[PDB]
Amino acid sequence: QHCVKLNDGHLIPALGFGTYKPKEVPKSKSLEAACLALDVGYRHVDTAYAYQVEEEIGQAIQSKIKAGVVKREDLFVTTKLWCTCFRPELVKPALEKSLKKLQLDYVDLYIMHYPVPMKSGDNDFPVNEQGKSLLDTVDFCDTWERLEECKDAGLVKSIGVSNFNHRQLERILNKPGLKYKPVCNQVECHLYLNQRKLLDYCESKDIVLVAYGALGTQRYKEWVDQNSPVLLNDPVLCDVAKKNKRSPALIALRYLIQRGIVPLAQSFKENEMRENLQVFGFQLSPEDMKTLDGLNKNFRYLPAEFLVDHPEYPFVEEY
Ligand SMILES: NC(=O)c1ccc[n+]([C@@H]2O[C@H](COP(=O)([O-])OP(=O)(O)OC[C@H]3O[C@@H](n4cnc5c(N)ncnc54)[C@H](O)[C@@H]3O)[C@@H](O)[C@H]2O)c1
Repeated sequence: QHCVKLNDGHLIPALGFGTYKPKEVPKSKSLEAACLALDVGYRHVDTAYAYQVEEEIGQAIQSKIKAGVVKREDLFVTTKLWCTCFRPELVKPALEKSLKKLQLDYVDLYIMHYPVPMKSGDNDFPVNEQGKSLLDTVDFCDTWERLEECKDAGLVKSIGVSNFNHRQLERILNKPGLKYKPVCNQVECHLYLNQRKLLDYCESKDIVLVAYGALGTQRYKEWVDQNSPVLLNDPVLCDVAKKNKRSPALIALRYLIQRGIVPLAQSFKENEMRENLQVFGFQLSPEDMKTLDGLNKNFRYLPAEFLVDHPEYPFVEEY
């Protein structure tokens, strides 16, 4: 398996399958796609409490284990603690809920989805009558301490974070009494937001950057501005793709791979799922990597504007 070593010694497959379910996409479609992904050969599956599909991911995994397609030990399952569950007393029960949905005894990786907490409750996106998000005040170091307890309980193999900036990572890392460092920071990262400064920081601290939106996202309009540029139609990308005899998607993934990043790739289409697994079969030259570095625009498809009115909103800082 093409894997990257985490700072706790665990191995993460270097390409993961994404499972965000758009608002209009039925759960049955998420289930089918996850089943197919396992047949196609994906081993790393990335999901989240807030995606509403852990049950479907759990069904896909157990049905494919029962059929002999895969064994649990062959899979790397990530899920994410949602903002409404950051209060320390809610963390382990939220993980236990997710494990039940997933039909798993443990997950391979459990991460804080953002550094910003939200009002606790069943609603994942609590708002007032004006539609303003109801946020909360909870030190992410206090949430982190409970993730450490989850790991010590054997409910999760590795723990990490998502959508943290370098100051926020520093706060965890420099906290007196810290037990375990985050193994990863999962962030938006792609040719238009190449994260070079955050990447260099993470490398210096032995933290792996896991890239979502690696292909420019599925462009689900609940979260992604419809006027955003279409990464896979970029002219420089398409020229590099033609020169290398690979698809634009494969170039965009390989770019990240060669920088030590673990990209996620989502598709519902079988041949796209199949093609993305080809990313370990070719290499990009230093000249083409230089060309691809030139595409950075500091452009975020997923700015999480619903979290903006909070001092831990992560994306104001330079990196
Ligand atoms: N941690 C976070 O805050 C966070 C937030 C959002 C999503 N995610 C995760 O990131 C995953 C990836 O993000 P995403 O789902 O938005 O999409 P993505 O960037 O992987 O984009 C998927 C799009 O790429 C296209 N595509 C895929 N393979 C292709 C191929 N070989 N050729 C041509 N086109 C191809 C498809 O059209 C698809 O709609 C999610 O599914 C989810 O698991 C994480």
